[PDB]
Amino acid sequence: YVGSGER
Amino acid sequence: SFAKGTNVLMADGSIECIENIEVGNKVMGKDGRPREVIKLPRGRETMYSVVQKSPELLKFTCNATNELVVRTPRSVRRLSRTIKGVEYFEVITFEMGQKKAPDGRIVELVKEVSKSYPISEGPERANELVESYRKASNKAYFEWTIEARDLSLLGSHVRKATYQTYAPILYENDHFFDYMQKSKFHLTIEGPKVLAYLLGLWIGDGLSDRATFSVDSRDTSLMERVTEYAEKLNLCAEYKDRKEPQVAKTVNLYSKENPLWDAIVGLGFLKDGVKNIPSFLSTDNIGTRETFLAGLIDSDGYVTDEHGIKATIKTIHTSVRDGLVSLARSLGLVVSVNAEPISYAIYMSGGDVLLNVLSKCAGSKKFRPAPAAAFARECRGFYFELQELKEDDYYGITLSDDSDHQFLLANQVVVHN
Repeated sequence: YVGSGER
Repeated sequence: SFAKGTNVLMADGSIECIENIEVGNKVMGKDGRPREVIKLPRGRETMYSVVQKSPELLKFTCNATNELVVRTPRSVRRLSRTIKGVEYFEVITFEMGQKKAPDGRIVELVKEVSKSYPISEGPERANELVESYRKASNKAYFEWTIEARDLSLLGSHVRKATYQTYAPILYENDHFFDYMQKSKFHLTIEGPKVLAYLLGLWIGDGLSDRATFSVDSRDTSLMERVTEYAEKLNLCAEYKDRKEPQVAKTVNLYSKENPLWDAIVGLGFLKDGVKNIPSFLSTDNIGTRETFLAGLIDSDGYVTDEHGIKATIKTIHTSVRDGLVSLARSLGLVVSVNAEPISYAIYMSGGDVLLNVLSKCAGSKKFRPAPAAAFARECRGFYFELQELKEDDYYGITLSDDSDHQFLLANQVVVHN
């Protein structure tokens, strides 16, 4: 869903 | 995304938390300018603790899906091996290639490649390969990103050769150019310089209760520097000399209270009892950073040039060590600390970055001519340890879409949004 930013 | 309490670096110089950062906020871009916060990625998962592999280590805990920003050296060698009866001209390189993980996905990462041809075919190609590799990129490394869990997918060689990077703090405040504009109205454009050097000079062999500091007599350049600078502010540097047998000549600096000790306290180079390195200095105006540094080395540091230039400083007060270890990095120097016989040691290095800082020193064996040309403060690498950790909450700080997507942690480390 994200990771400190989301694609 | 990063764990609760991950100290960060704001574009103004301040250190907020990853959690406390609010939207519309600016974080410190690895280039000086700010980065705009818009989202606040929350959730949970396995968390990985990144920790500099080697106690002033650079460390940071993140989400297993975090793209660690890293670098990996290019590399190419054309050897000549024989595959049971047939001798090949093997060409080994580090290149961008893929490998699927156990999740499903095809990860894009770096790999060690090998391409062997029988001799007789003439190394005419083995060569053309080596030459194409050699003129393809304008840098001698690969700047790229891999998610925290995907590090284990790296094959040995490439993994040990891969490192993360912290960035210098190109950003400049001035809390220093100011603290002075409140006592004079006729103090040299050398104001900051001179006061930083004396301040530095005070941290090395100084004394706490008077702007008096046990300086060396043997150094007849330091002496001049000290004096000539003591007056630069407005003070004669009376002392002992040609009366008082020993090498550590106590020196007293008067106002011929005294603005020197006014600085040591206002700006706090003596935080409660023991000496101390103020953290505001890390993001302050560079030259003052280098100049203050110069003083401290000139004071009780020493410079050795064996396998490159490098300066060591000593302190006991960790309140200083930790202070220096960051004022150091703030500039671009590479740093490490070693504890001796209660006593601490800060080894600094970096080529031009270190020169810029040592061409301002004045002590016989510590000076060094300034750089020979212009020099950039490149990011510095650091190999590391990654340890899989349980589960927990996390908080990302997603940046814009027209920005680099990188911002600086509090410890200067460059993480990806």
